[PDB]
Amino acid sequence: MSWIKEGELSLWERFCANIIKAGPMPKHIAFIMDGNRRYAKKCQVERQEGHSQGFNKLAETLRWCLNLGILEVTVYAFSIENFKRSKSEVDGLMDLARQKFSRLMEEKEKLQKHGVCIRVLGDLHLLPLDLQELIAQAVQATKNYNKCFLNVCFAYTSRHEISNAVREMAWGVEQGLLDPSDISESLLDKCLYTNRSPHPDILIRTSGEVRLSDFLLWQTSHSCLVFQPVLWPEYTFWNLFEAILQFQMNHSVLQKARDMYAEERKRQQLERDQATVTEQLLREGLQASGDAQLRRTRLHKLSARREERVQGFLQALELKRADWLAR
Amino acid sequence: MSWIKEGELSLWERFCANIIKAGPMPKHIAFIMDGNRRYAKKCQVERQEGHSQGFNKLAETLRWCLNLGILEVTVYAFSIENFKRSKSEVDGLMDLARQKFSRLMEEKEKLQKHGVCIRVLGDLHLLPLDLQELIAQAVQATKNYNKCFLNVCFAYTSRHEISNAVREMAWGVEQGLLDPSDISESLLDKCLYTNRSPHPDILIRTSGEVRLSDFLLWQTSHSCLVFQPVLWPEYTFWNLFEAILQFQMNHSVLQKARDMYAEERKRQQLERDQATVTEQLLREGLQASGDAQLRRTRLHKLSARREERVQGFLQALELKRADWLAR
Amino acid sequence: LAAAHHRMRWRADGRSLEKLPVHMGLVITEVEQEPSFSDIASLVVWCMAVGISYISVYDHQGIFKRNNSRLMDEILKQQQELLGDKDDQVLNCHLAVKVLSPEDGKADIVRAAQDFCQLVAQKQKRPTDLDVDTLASLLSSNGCPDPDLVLKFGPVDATLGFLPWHIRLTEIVSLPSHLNISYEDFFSALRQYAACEQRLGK
Amino acid sequence: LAAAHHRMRWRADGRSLEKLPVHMGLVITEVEQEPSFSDIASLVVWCMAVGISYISVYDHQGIFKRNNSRLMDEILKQQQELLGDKDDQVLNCHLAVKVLSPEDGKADIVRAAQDFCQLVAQKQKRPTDLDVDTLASLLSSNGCPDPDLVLKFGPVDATLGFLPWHIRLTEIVSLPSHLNISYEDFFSALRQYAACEQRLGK
Ligand SMILES: CC(C)=CCC/C(C)=C\CC/C(C)=C/CSP(=O)(O)OP(=O)(O)O
Ligand SMILES: CC(C)=CCC/C(C)=C\CC/C(C)=C/CSP(=O)(O)OP(=O)(O)O
Ligand SMILES: C=C(C)CCOP(=O)(O)OP(=O)(O)O
Ligand SMILES: C=C(C)CCOP(=O)(O)OP(=O)(O)O
Ligand SMILES: [Mg+2]
Ligand SMILES: [Mg+2]
Repeated sequence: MSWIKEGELSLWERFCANIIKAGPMPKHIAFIMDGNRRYAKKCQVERQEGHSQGFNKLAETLRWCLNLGILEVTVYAFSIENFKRSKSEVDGLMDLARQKFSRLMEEKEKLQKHGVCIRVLGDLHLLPLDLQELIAQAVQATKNYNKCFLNVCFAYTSRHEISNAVREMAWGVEQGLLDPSDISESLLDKCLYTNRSPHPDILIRTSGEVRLSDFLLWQTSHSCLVFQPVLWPEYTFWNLFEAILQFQMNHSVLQKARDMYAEERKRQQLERDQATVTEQLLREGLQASGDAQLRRTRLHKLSARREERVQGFLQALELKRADWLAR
Repeated sequence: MSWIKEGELSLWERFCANIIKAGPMPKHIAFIMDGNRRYAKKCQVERQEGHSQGFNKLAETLRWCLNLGILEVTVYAFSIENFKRSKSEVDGLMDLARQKFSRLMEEKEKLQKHGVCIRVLGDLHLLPLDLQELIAQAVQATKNYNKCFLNVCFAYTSRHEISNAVREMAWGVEQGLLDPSDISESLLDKCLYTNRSPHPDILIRTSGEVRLSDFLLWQTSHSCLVFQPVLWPEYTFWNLFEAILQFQMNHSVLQKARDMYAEERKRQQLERDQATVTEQLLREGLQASGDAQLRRTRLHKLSARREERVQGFLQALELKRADWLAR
Repeated sequence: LAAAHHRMRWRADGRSLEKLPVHMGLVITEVEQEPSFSDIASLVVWCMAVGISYISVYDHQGIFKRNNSRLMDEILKQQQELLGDKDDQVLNCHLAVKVLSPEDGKADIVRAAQDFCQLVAQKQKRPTDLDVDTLASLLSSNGCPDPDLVLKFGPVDATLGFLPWHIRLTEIVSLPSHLNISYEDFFSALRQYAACEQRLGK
Repeated sequence: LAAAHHRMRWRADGRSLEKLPVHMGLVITEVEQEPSFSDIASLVVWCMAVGISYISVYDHQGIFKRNNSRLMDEILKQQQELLGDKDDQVLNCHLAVKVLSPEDGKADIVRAAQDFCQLVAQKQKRPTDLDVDTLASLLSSNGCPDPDLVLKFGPVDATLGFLPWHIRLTEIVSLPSHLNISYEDFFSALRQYAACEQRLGK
């Protein structure tokens, strides 16, 4: 009935947790909670019962994560594609969501005592107006909490998120807050729904599917990918433990690759900027280098002016995003 | 009668030498042996006697330098401008030079026992043909010795040296061994008469004049400048010691300035090359950067091809310079 | 005539599967040694032989993008030996084979965002005119289909910046190494993709 | 009318010396603090007041070349106060004052060598046509006279890359600091240059 189970780890779980916590631990784990309906059929129960147990496992898995010191979790809860299912199933899912978000506001203050921040990411205008208001309440209430973070991807796809982010930047140049040349990989990051969290360390999908189904495609480009056969309502602490173990075995090569990518992107951005400065300096008829350090000044100004327009764009984008949440 | 005096240092000279040798010592000292005629007038002797004592002091000062472990010395012995003096004085100087270079070949082998290399730099085609042959003999004989180095600037000016160096590089592009864009500060260094020695650490001029009189202008741009009032025939070990002391007090700021200059020149050369690569890449319609690392390859090739033409030019320039010395 | 039999056998293999990829991705994560170009070329030639239209070769260090001629030469060499007129063979491999590196992913989405924002600044487009499909058309993929199967070779459990936008439904099959890869191993991955069930959210 | 008396006094000072520099160089070697622009401007204004035609301001870190407007503004400010129509005053200081850095030395000789070698490559010149005078004409000095006096300020006993080619006969007078430099100190250096004997090798 609540959104986080209150239970400590058993001996073997505690013991193994202490062991792996001697190595690199994930700061952020993302889940694709897949396999509910197959689980319902395997246990000879209705599909709403499968989905209902699926939510219970989400509350259980968050307690495992908090006990493991993993304080940020993102979950795929409802895809835009899931709107294509039968009205009976979609209404069943909408009703389950109405019920848990309503119990969430009743279980408030218990959200203060643990500092849990609830973020709900997606094209939320596709949801029923009432469910939107329940979502907005929960989001507005748990803002300014910082002890842990749960991002619920509801009525979400990654392509819709990436498209909206580009629309945001296009709004920036339309308003005069951005030049088209300011658009960058780093700037698109900050226009995603997930812009207040770091990219996931691990992406876990259950049920044995080896696809991503339009989930955090931008964000998991360098995440550890763990595809586990177990059905989501049957997820155990040890499935989660196995996934973290996978991440620890991948960590050294994943971190080097993450850093080589970042270093290469900054190197190429510098080459492009120097070439821009050189093109302008080839025009005007000025020297490409010299003791006056003209190109060094124009490089600093080109960058500083870019960071200034970007910071102004982001402040306006955050004011617009708080406005819709306030109403 | 010889070109180097055989004498050890006295106690106080030895003691002070050991002291300063605990700090940075000059590897190369250049002398402007100025004041001979004023010394002749002060001692009421003929000017040839002043010049003759001037040579004796040169032989004495070289022994001081060898005892101090300063193994390379450059001296201004005769300026192209000195040809404008009276025939009586010029003939007197030419005769003194004929006599010492002739005694030098008689005192050969004693040049082997000390590995002394004699180089005579200048526009030597202005000297009498016989004196040229004496010079060429001494130079050809002491080649391949490496225990110490004396560079005698005879019929020399710096502007004539810098002009000849530029003519050499122009010869390179005429022959097809060089592109005009290969011309650089470093390349001009290697076309000077002094190209087989490092730039002087100290420039000493005697007699109280505070000018350079067209001597090692390129080479002493970052040398320690020591102008000493004493007349050259009166130079003492302690004048030399005072000059080294000046160099040691200047060394930290002189070395930082030398290095900041070198670092800045290489930085600007890299900017120019990157801009060249960018101009070519703007033409042809190719990208200014990308994962193919096209500009990184073109930068390496632009540089490697430059170093290849330069090395080929220098080998030909050294073959031509050995040919004239052989004849 | 022997090569004609092999051509038939390979085409019969591809036709026998419940479904075949139209666009195959090869992601090489092994960084111990430089990749085996002859092994990569063999995977590519098998893809063409069994009937896969497009093949994208990817490594996150850009090694294949910086050794494009070596790879094509090896592909053309083995394709000729299997298919027993070089220009048409060259053009065919250039139309079917694309060598990719990280810049083809996120950096290309950024390039498209710049192109669209430039149209907004010219009053030629509105920010609201950029839906999911218009952005898809703006990418460097153009008309080519998204990869439906990716073979990931190596010990790294990651896609490492491979067409983020295009792999929303791509099946990701993992093999331990591309070195000395066997056709049986390659075809077993095709059988796995053939057996997968795609529900598209329903 | 008070400024007219000062103008007369300064001109009478310059005319009283046995000789006056046509082109004065100011080499600042002090690197402890940033140079005092008002002190530098005062040296420059005194040079103009006593009758020196050209003044070159030099520091080996390029500080003056990167602060050209600050220096001119300070020069124009003090020149107006001493000389009691801003465009003509600005043009006059631009014709008399040149701010230099190391690139004006060796790097400019290299630029001239490139220009000449480019003519050789175009069959427009022969390597033998480059004597001492033609190279002098190729430099960025053009028609301006070489410095005959350099005032070197600071504790460094070096020229630090100041017009190597142009200082073949320049007299190098050294002062300990440009900070709070007095006119008497500046004029004593002029007296020293006035007293020097130039024999030109004879
Ligand atoms: C956030 C909240 C309060 C509720 C949402 C979270 C819950 C309980 C369920 C998610 C809904 C779906 C479709 C999960 C995918 S499993 P599936 O339906 O695809 O089953 P299958 O893969 O076909 O076996
Ligand atoms: C290398 C060799 C064997 C001989 C040459 C070295 C000797 C002995 C003399 C150098 C000749 C001159 C002109 C020295 C300058 S002093 P000055 O003539 O300018 O006298 P001044 O400055 O007028 O007092
Ligand atoms: C809420 C979730 C987990 C949506 C993704 O799972 P799907 O079941 O909808 O994706 P497909 O297997 O149909 O591709
Ligand atoms: C051989 C030498 C030392 C020539 C330089 O001294 P000079 O005496 O000829 O130079 P000036 O003082 O005449 O300028
Ligand atoms: Mg599913
Ligand atoms: Mg003299």
